[PDB]
Amino acid sequence: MAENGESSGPPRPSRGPAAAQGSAAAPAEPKIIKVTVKTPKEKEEFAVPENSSVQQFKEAISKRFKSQTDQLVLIFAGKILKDQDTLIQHGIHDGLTVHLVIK
Repeated sequence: MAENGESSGPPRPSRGPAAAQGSAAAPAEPKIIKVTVKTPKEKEEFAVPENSSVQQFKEAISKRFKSQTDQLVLIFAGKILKDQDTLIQHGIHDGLTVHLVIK
């Protein structure tokens, strides 16, 4: 992105225009799994694409819920519903309940 200074010239290769595609019949597995997150206020469920990482969902509650992000984590049966694993990969199979805590 920017880093502190950059004394690197042009690389050997050169990525240019190609068939990146993106607007031509392209689904994304809308298996929106339901995730019930408990916060210090009430119980609110969230919708997320079955193929999403916690890093994205983690920033979702911070902006919408307005509380935290780094320390913000979810306690699923003792485990840590966080970036360490994938919410759709174990934290939520199709509607699970987890406690929210900021450590």
